[PDB]
Amino acid sequence: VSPIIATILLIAITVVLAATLVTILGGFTHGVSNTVETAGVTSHITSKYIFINVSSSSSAISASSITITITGASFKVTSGDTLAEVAGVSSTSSNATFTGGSDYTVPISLSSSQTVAGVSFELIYKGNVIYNSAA
Amino acid sequence: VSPIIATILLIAITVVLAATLVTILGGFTHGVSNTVETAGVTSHITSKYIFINVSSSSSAISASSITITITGASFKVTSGDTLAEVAGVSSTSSNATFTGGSDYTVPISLSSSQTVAGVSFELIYKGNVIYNSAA
Amino acid sequence: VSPIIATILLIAITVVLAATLVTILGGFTHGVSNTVETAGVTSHITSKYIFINVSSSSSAISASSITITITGASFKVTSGDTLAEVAGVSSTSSNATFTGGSDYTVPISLSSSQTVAGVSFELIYKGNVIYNSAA
Amino acid sequence: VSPIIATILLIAITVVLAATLVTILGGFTHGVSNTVETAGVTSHITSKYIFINVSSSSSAISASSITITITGASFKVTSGDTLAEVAGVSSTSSNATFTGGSDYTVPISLSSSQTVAGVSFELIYKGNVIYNSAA
Ligand SMILES: *[C@@H]1O[C@H](CO)[C@H](O)[C@H](O[C@@H]2O[C@H](CO)[C@@H](O[C@@H]3O[C@H](CS(=O)(=O)O)[C@H](O)[C@H](O[C@H]4O[C@H](CO[C@H]5O[C@H](CO)[C@@H](O)[C@H](O)[C@@H]5O)[C@@H](O)[C@H](O[C@H]5O[C@H](CO)[C@@H](O)[C@H](O)[C@@H]5O)[C@@H]4O)[C@H]3O[C@@H]3O[C@H]([C@H](O)CO)[C@H](O)[C@H](O)[C@H]3O)[C@H](O)[C@H]2O)[C@H]1O
Ligand SMILES: *[C@@H]1O[C@H](CO)[C@H](O)[C@H](O[C@@H]2O[C@H](CO)[C@@H](O[C@@H]3O[C@H](CS(=O)(=O)O)[C@H](O)[C@H](O[C@H]4O[C@H](CO[C@H]5O[C@H](CO)[C@@H](O)[C@H](O)[C@@H]5O)[C@@H](O)[C@H](O[C@H]5O[C@H](CO)[C@@H](O)[C@H](O)[C@@H]5O)[C@@H]4O)[C@H]3O[C@@H]3O[C@H]([C@H](O)CO)[C@H](O)[C@H](O)[C@H]3O)[C@H](O)[C@H]2O)[C@H]1O
Ligand SMILES: *[C@@H]1O[C@H](CO)[C@H](O)[C@H](O[C@@H]2O[C@H](CO)[C@@H](O[C@@H]3O[C@H](CS(=O)(=O)O)[C@H](O)[C@H](O[C@H]4O[C@H](CO[C@H]5O[C@H](CO)[C@@H](O)[C@H](O)[C@@H]5O)[C@@H](O)[C@H](O[C@H]5O[C@H](CO)[C@@H](O)[C@H](O)[C@@H]5O)[C@@H]4O)[C@H]3O[C@@H]3O[C@H]([C@H](O)CO)[C@H](O)[C@H](O)[C@H]3O)[C@H](O)[C@H]2O)[C@H]1O
Ligand SMILES: *[C@@H]1O[C@H](CO)[C@H](O)[C@H](O[C@@H]2O[C@H](CO)[C@@H](O[C@@H]3O[C@H](CS(=O)(=O)O)[C@H](O)[C@H](O[C@H]4O[C@H](CO[C@H]5O[C@H](CO)[C@@H](O)[C@H](O)[C@@H]5O)[C@@H](O)[C@H](O[C@H]5O[C@H](CO)[C@@H](O)[C@H](O)[C@@H]5O)[C@@H]4O)[C@H]3O[C@@H]3O[C@H]([C@H](O)CO)[C@H](O)[C@H](O)[C@H]3O)[C@H](O)[C@H]2O)[C@H]1O
Repeated sequence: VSPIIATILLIAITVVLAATLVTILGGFTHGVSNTVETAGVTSHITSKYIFINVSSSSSAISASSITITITGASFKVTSGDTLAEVAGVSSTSSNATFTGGSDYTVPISLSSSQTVAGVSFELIYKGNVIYNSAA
Repeated sequence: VSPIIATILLIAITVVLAATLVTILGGFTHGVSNTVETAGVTSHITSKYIFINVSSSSSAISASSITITITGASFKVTSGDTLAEVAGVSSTSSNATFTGGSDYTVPISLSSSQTVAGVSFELIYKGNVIYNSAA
Repeated sequence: VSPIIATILLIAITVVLAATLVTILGGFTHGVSNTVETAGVTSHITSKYIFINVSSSSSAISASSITITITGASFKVTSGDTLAEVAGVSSTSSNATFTGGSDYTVPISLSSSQTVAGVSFELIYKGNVIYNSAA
Repeated sequence: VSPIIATILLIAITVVLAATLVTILGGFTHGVSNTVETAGVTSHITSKYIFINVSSSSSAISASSITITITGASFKVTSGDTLAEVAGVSSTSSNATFTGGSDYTVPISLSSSQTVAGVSFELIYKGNVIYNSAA
């Protein structure tokens, strides 16, 4: 009798270990994707505007998917921080897509202590910095 | 009579062995998880401040989850040693999340014998070193 | 008596499981081989002929092992689709081996609607495309 | 009586099988180690001498741990075949360690039929070839 019953108990234990292992593996098999992007970007800064002109990019991406951050100044548009939003890009505009041939104008404001030589900005896509004016 | 009674005793013993084995296995089936993280980090050190600028990361993580340690100097903030805490990160601040585009300034103090060339620091997340200024 | 007999039955069952497992593994341990090839190839297309000139290759291979496919035109030789066959390569010919210094001429025919600008072709070896005129 | 006695016999058999298995495993769990080495080496050969100049190495190793073999010629030193030995390296010599900046001169002899164009040699460390003059 007993060697067969002991075998049935060990099969029952084996299934629970396998089910446990499957939940451990689930912590590895997610959140990996191709996030690399690369663009030819040029820029000019003034007391009122930042100009951004794109010459080429690795892929064509929406101007709403790009986040812009700034230091030494402030945006004149206050709703948020996507490139499409601060640049005033309408959905019909040519500049709705970030690719070679797209140009943007961002309006900015300086305090009494701030100066043009102190201003810099960065463009971020999928958590990677794709441009930095102070490089 | 006796061969059946001996069989009943062996079943009773078998259950206690199986119950014992289950408690042995419990020492293996815990504390395994995916703790790997990887970031593009750059840094500059001065007699008053450490600057830390992040360009990309493997995942988006809270600045309170990262621990910072220092040698050759001391922090001007004394409450603890999380990155959010020593850098003075408010909960509304852009720099509340550690990702590309996040920048931090940490204020520090040197003794009469300490010098800038002697200072170094490390960032630790889930018990792994993710950055070391002296690498 | 019975604990020994139960043990003999469990050995008999164990052998059949092991024999079963061996037949499962046989579905993995076949059909893996090094099929990569790479060649410097140049080509010119006309209303009557395709010219193919080889400058180098990763290995020396038989012209009968290479398959050619065409669109926008048709071959003047109708027996099949190996490179040796459609190019009229005799077994004594220098061009029997695909390597640097081997040249081939393939004769072709166009319909009333087909034109030279529409023609393209590919070379295939061991199920991989090694050249494509429209790349 | 008998089901308990049969159980005691099966425990005695189980221990001998486990002890047998332990001796099988001992044939796998030995003789695995990191034996890889890699060096920038340059060499020049003449009718009387081989010159060997080292520019870099993966690790710093003793010149007595390296074995040299030769064809088309013979060594003027006859005691053995370690690099330190045939090159006449004293224990105080700079060239006692194989690293960037170490240079060696090995004296050789040719027969009436042998010629400089026929000579070649190899350096061997832990059973791997680390340099071969005829590569
Ligand atoms: C992506 O693609 C899109 C689409 O192609 C854009 O090209 C985007 O780049 C943006 O382009 C816009 C348009 O040029 C830029 O916005 C302008 O900034 C200029 C200053 S500039 O020096 O001339 O170059 C102007 O301020 C312009 O606005 C005009 O409108 C102002 C407000 O007028 C509005 O309201 C009145 C009622 O009060 C209405 O009657 C009127 O119809 C209009 O709706 C005027 O004040 C302004 O006059 C003066 O402006 C400046 C001083 O600020 C001065 O320098 C000028 O010489 C001029 O004398 C001018 O007439 C801005 O355009 C937007 O206009 C809207 C308005 O709602 C109409 O849509 C807003 O009200 C803002 O005024 C402004 O956003 C933008 O900066 C670029 O990013 C590409 O990136
Ligand atoms: C993450 O994101 C967050 C949010 O964006 C941060 O950006 C963080 O980086 C931190 O930024 C802060 C803010 O800049 C840094 O803190 C400052 O260090 C500077 C020195 S610096 O050379 O100017 O760059 C200043 O010390 C600044 O403080 C100011 O406040 C001091 C104290 O004033 C306070 O108390 C008085 C009453 O005594 C109040 O009236 C006043 O309103 C204020 O509450 C001033 O002494 C100081 O003057 C002088 O300071 C230095 C000398 O130390 C000198 O170099 C300057 O030129 C100036 O003459 C200045 O006015 C610091 O900011 C914090 O201020 C708080 C205060 O409670 C207000 O919140 C503290 O009291 C500390 O003073 C200080 O923490 C910080 O180092 C960065 O980590 C990103 O990582
Ligand atoms: C790999 O290596 C091999 C070996 O080196 C090859 O080099 C291969 O490349 C191939 O080369 C051959 C040989 O050049 C190419 O085939 C020829 O195409 C030309 C046209 S071209 O403009 O001159 O360049 C010719 O058509 C040539 O054929 C000749 O033969 C024709 C038929 O004659 C045969 O039959 C008669 C009986 O009717 C016999 O008397 C005769 O001896 C022969 O057996 C002739 O019609 C032809 O005359 C005219 O041809 C063309 C018009 O089509 C015209 O442009 C010419 O100016 C000329 O006036 C010419 O005399 C082709 O060669 C092959 O010949 C065989 C024949 O059986 C002998 O072997 C076939 O009958 C075909 O005619 C033809 O396949 C080939 O295209 C290349 O792939 C390398 O890749
Ligand atoms: C690692 O690091 C070590 C330490 O730095 C070495 O540098 C090693 O490289 C070796 O260097 C040695 C030293 O240079 C090389 O050995 C020499 O080969 C030269 C030939 S060469 O063309 O000049 O370059 C010499 O043969 C030299 O020997 C001299 O000694 C000979 C023997 O003299 C000995 O015995 C007499 C008694 O008979 C004593 O009086 C004397 O003091 C000495 O002990 C001489 O014959 C020789 O004269 C002529 O030699 C050659 C012809 O063979 C000729 O070309 C010359 O122009 C010269 O006229 C010369 O004076 C070799 O050095 C070693 O000397 C020992 C001796 O015991 C002293 O230690 C041996 O007897 C051998 O003679 C010889 O091994 C070696 O080849 C390099 O590997 C780095 O790899």
